[PDB]
Amino acid sequence: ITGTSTVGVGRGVLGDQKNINTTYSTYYYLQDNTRGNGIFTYDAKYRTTLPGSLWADADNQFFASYDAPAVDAHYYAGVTYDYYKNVHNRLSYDGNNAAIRSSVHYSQGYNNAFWNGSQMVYGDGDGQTFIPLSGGIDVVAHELTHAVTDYTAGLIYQNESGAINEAISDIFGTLVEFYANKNPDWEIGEDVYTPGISGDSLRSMSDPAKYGDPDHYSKRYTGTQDNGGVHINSGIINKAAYLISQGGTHYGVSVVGIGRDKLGKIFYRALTQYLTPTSNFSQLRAAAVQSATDLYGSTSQEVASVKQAFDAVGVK
Ligand SMILES: CC(C)C[C@H](NC(=O)CNP(=O)(O)[C@H](Cc1ccccc1)NC(=O)OCc1ccccc1)C(=O)O
Ligand SMILES: [Ca+2]
Ligand SMILES: [Ca+2]
Ligand SMILES: [Ca+2]
Ligand SMILES: [Ca+2]
Ligand SMILES: [Zn+2]
Repeated sequence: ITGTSTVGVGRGVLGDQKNINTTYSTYYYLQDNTRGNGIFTYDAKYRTTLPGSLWADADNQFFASYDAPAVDAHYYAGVTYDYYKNVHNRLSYDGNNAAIRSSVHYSQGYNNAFWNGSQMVYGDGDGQTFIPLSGGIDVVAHELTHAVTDYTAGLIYQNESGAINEAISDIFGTLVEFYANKNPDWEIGEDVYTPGISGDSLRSMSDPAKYGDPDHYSKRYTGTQDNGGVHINSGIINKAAYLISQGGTHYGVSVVGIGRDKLGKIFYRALTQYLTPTSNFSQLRAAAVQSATDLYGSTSQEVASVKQAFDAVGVK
């Protein structure tokens, strides 16, 4: 909408107060004009028609329970935009400052979130399996990274290319969580999963097998569920990325860690310059090795650690 940029205040899903960029024109809207062509957050009003209505509020204060998922979808989209711009010199998900659109209160008791090719969508959860999923900065950045992938490699969402697609979203979701530096970890979704259970999460990058996901190519899922295991076999690539950053010895293979910033640079370059819609795991290894060669040199530690990490998870 056309209006003047303002700053509201509210509480997120976890009860934390934050300021949010809004727009005033009769109402205060969840429209952040400070980032690209805008960040826009919508109310889907428990239906599945999208996007719903641009979020409007009478007083620019967002402290109601119903407001909390919108506050966090809006704010964490902004943090994710800031990460890609400041760290990778990428302007929004298309590299040309495309408007970022999110809808919250999607359906009733919906235990998921997604990028639909046009916008981000967040369920509220059923209150037992999940609380509203925009409360997780790693989840929000996971979804926005699917959009980045859509405009770059275009990894098909099936089998190995889909598991790379998923792992890319978990990797950059986690790197955004570290960027914001509030309780960062290598787990996915811990802030919104199972409010009745402390210490768990949807997935672990540091130890995927904690939640039954494979951590070695020899243990990959080969059936048809989950689009051929895209959220299962992502564990193999997530573990490799974790090893590249943090190091460790895994199935007897030692990896020298090179840190999160270099992990992000290597995988961002792989995603944007080498991966294609049908890339498989072996091709991802080749893209990551080439990317680290470009950035650090063929004889570099960084290149050696990428090779070790893929060796450790059985990907040649
Ligand atoms: C218990 C759950 C929460 C755990 C897991 N989900 C996630 O970890 C986060 N959602 P997510 O993985 O982001 C989304 C999943 C989806 C797919 C289809 C329909 C609805 C939801 N995919 C997604 O948005 O794909 C984007 C894409 C679009 C086009 C091409 C390629 C990818 C699960 O769904 O099992
Ligand atoms: Ca209000
Ligand atoms: Ca965390
Ligand atoms: Ca996390
Ligand atoms: Ca929990
Ligand atoms: Zn995903």
